[PDB]
Amino acid sequence: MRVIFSEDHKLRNAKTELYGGELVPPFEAPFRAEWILAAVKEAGFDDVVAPARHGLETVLKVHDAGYLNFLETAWDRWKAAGYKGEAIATSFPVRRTSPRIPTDIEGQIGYYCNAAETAISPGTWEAALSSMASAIDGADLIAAGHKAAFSLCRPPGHHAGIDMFGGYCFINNAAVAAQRLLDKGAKKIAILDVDFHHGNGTQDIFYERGDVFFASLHGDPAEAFPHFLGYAEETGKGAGAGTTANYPMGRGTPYSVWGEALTDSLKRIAAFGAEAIVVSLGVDTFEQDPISFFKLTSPDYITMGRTIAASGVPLLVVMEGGYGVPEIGLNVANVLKGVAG
Amino acid sequence: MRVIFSEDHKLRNAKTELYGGELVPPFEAPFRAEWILAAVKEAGFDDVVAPARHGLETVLKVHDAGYLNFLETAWDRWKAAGYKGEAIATSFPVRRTSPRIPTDIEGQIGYYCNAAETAISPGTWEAALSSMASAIDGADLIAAGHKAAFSLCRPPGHHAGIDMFGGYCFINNAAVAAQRLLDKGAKKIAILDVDFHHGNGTQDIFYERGDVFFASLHGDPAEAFPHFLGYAEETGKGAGAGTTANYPMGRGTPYSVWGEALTDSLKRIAAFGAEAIVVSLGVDTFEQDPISFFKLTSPDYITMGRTIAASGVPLLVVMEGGYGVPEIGLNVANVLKGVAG
Ligand SMILES: NCCCNCCCCCC(O)(O)C(F)(F)F
Ligand SMILES: NCCCNCCCCCC(O)(O)C(F)(F)F
Ligand SMILES: [K+]
Ligand SMILES: [K+]
Ligand code: NA
Ligand code: NA
Ligand SMILES: [Zn+2]
Ligand SMILES: [Zn+2]
Repeated sequence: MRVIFSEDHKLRNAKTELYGGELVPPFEAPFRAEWILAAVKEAGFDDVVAPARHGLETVLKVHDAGYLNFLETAWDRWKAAGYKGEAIATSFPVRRTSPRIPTDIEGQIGYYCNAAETAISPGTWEAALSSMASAIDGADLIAAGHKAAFSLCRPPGHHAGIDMFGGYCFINNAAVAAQRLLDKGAKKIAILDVDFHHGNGTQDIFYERGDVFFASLHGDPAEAFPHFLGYAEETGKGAGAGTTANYPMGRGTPYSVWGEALTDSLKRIAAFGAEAIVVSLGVDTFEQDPISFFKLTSPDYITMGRTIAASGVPLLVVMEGGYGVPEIGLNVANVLKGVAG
Repeated sequence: MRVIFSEDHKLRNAKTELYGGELVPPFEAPFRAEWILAAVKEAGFDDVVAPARHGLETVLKVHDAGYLNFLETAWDRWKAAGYKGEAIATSFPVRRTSPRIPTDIEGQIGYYCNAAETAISPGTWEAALSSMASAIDGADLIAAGHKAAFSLCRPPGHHAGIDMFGGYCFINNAAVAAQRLLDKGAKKIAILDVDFHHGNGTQDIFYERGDVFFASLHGDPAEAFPHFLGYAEETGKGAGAGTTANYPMGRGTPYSVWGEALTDSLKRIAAFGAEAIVVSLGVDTFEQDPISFFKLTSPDYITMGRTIAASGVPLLVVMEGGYGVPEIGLNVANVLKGVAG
């Protein structure tokens, strides 16, 4: 398959992340892309191509325009306000707040944020657009008839909702890819989110839409980030009724249990009639992952890729999370081996 | 008038505040209380007494029990979870989230928080209870017939809502005082919030209650913290219809304009028939305040106190904000001079 990857991911090189009450170097840092790219090449996936640039036509169909305008100028406005650190939200529109949008940068950064650990830094918008472009070009390969492709997205995307950034995400790459496939002629698309964390952003985008089915396997939100979405009872509303399937799982979950949820999610997707599946691939389900509590082993990733590809419909694999250890590369490459085998 | 003050405020001595993307020493620091106490004594208000301790009977009528239980153990749980900094929320229940309460400390601190600049530190709960006690004893003096009293509360209270902390606030001292006056026999009480910031916490507590009228003068939430409440259109709901009056004002507002809103707020309170007024007094309206944009001068505080006391109804003055310079003490003492003169 083709691997789509932009060196412009490096424009997102934030100095800080709010973690454990401290400002520390971020878990989601450029070395992740370096390690993943090297490992996929080592596994024989060396058809690596930069994405063509894209404008906003596709992304405007999944994200709010005000939100995207906010991301475009957030850094400039923060710096102009005289703040000395990176741009980090403080006040949030929580229970029983006004729905009004503030006008100043501090109010707006909170309005448009779901998670304060994520700082906006110079280059973030440009990096996010390059990552979106990798997802779009991946989608275009699937629309053109390829049965597999890998979009090596960074920054990741699945915590970005209709109008909010957080969890290291700004533009929901998988959502944009799904939209691109619909725009190219698909009538029904699924997104299968196997990252350890719930894709709350993706769920938000498609919750009331019947053209996209969203399935997520993830740490129970009662005790895992993102904390406020991802319960099994959330199945969709309005036109999207019955098109969200959440599989929350608990501490220590191994493949023998996680794979049963995978099987079920694929049954759901097949019954929905997806013409293609966008896989939001995080490898933070790994037993060594520093911020996560599942216990998948490196061989399990091959099984996972094979099982998802046995759906018999085309796959776009879109990179999400997976942290800390160089094995993040091996684990992603193993999913691709399972898909390609 | 009696000044009620607890030395246990010092148990809240947090090391960090998230401001401008940095962790800096908090603005809401123990020295504020020292500066204020010294200035009130200097102005002749030297009848200073410690509050009697109180349990939870009054506060349970204005704050949610789960919220108070959370505050009682938050620090211990944060430390037990292995985090190295103070306890600072990251993920928040913002637009289109599940209403469910997480079980873990990271989920719960976000569930129960409206603003991430405020860290929970060891001693915070104990300090908050002492500050609440000062408000309760102040209220009891008014209930017993005194026409004025000053509760030198620290930490402050007016950003704490039914089930949320933030803005340096944990227990809404003014709300507890109002409830105490109702419990002692009043049928109608007003809270007049003259701190620069909107009392979003106080508004939340009484929004659907007809027994308390809430008026606030504050920086416009379109461009001032707390950003997500405080618009003039918010007038109450259900049983509380017509009992919230917000007076948002803009950059550079001087007393000649601010005092017009004060006059109107007092006219509203009089028409409501308040039997006493709890004044949420912050002096961050001062022209030198480091985080605020109003332009009151020190003499204006005497005018303010005189005008509020000309209501002819008993006042409990409850300390809120005011930062940076020892003149916060002069400014508070000047309000008391206007009340007592
Ligand atoms: N104590 C737990 C702290 C959790 N902090 C935020 C973790 C964000 C994870 C992001 C991701 O892996 O889901 C993505 F795919 F988006 F990259
Ligand atoms: N760039 C603006 C940063 C604002 N940060 C939070 C300010 C909280 C003010 C607290 C207060 O003064 O309203 C209280 F009365 F509660 F103490
Ligand atoms: K997931
Ligand atoms: K106010
Ligand atoms: Na849907
Ligand atoms: Na009310
Ligand atoms: Zn993840
Ligand atoms: Zn204030």
